[PDB]
Amino acid sequence: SNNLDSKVGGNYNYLYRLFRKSNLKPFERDISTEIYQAGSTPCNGVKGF
Amino acid sequence: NIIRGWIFGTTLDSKTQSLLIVNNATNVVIKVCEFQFCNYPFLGVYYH
Ligand SMILES: *[C@@H]1O[C@H](CO)[C@@H](O[C@@H]2O[C@H](CO)[C@@H](O)[C@H](O)[C@H]2NC(C)=O)[C@H](O)[C@H]1NC(C)=O
Repeated sequence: SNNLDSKVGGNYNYLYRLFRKSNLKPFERDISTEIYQAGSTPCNGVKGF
Repeated sequence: NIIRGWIFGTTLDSKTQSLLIVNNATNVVIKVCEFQFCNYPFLGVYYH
C-alpha cells in the first residue's frame, strides 16, 4: 500500500499497540489507551520513568 | 416483563468497551461502546 498509505514526512495515523500486560485472546480487540508499567513501580497520572 | 436486558464487560465504567443488551417495548437493541453506564441503569413506561 506504498501508493496510498505513505506520506513523505510519515503517515503517523496508523497506530499499533506496543505495550500491555498479557497477550490478547483470539479475535479480541483492545481499545485501552492507559499507561503501561514496565518497571516494578506502580505508575499513575500521565507519564513515568 | 420486569427483566429487560443485561450489561456485560470488563470495567463497566467508560474507561474501556462494554456490551449493552436490551429488549425495549419495540425491539431488541444490542450495542458495544465505551459506555458510561448509569449507576442504577433501568427502563420504564406510561400505562393505559
Ligand atoms: C480481560 O480483563 C481482565 C481484567 O481486566 C484481565 O485480567 C487481569 O489481568 C491483569 C494482568 O495479568 C491482572 O493484574 C488482573 O488482576 C486481571 N484481572 C482479572 C479480573 O482477570 C484479562 O487478562 C483480560 N483478558 C484478555 C484476553 O485481555
